[PDB]
Amino acid sequence: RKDPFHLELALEYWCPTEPLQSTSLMGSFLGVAHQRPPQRQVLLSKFVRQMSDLLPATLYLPYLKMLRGLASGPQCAHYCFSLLKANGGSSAENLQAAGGSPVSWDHFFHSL
Amino acid sequence: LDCLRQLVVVLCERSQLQDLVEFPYVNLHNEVVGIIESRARAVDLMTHNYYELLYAFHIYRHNYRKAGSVMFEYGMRLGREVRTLRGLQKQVNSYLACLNCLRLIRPEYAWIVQPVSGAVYERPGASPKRNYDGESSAVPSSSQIEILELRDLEKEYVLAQTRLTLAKHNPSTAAIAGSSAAEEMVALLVQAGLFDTAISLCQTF
Repeated sequence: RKDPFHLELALEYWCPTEPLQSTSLMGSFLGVAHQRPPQRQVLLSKFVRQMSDLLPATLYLPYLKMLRGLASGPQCAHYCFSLLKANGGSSAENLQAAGGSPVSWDHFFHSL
Repeated sequence: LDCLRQLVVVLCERSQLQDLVEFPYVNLHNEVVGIIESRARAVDLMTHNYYELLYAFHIYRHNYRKAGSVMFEYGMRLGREVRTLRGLQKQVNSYLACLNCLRLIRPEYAWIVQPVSGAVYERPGASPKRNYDGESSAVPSSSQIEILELRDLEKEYVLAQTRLTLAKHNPSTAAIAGSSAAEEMVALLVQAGLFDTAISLCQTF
């Protein structure tokens, strides 16, 4: 919920799906294309995704509070935004199956 | 046919690709093409150059139509299987090579034949898809055949080129861009701020 020492330790729960094209730190001469994310970070990001899949009504509030804690920090917030955006995109053409994830931007703003 | 299969395999493993292209193959031409196509279908697209070999093999015999078809199949499979910056670059090059081959053909014959998107290419040697009851599902006996004209190939080329421009601007987007429809691609280009490429894509589609 708070990162007073800017340690960014919440990043271990997030796996980048796209390389951020930030062209603005031209200043360290170590070309290393494509490290696979560490096996630890893959397991923790799989845990966050697994906890969203078929979420029971009893775990809804705890899961949103977990995501709120994991969304503290600039990169963490952007990955959480991308996760909630990805959860909405899978059903625009069949209006008669209420099969959208309850943890999505579409569900939050449509409910409001 | 079994000796021909062995010859094609051993020459491909020895990298003696010139001899394989120059041989006359009197009456065996369709079988060589079928063997190399079957291997090009079975092998990984990034490790072995069998599509580039099939293309060289058809260009040498002035078969520009089949050369275009093979490079188009290569570009389609790269878009499905290889969602990397290098895969997208090879896909744009294969569609460009296809367009160049069809421009060498008279306009009346400048069309490629595709099985419709959703024709299960059963991998030759996949166990028959059994239903829950263990019966062989009857092969759906209509592979609907789509005829692609030069204008539809130009749309697919522009779509692959726009996917590559987005992936070059942001390497993290290469996985998403590889599957994006023309409409989703407009939304992604607009998020990146590549408005002229989005306008060009809106005009083409």
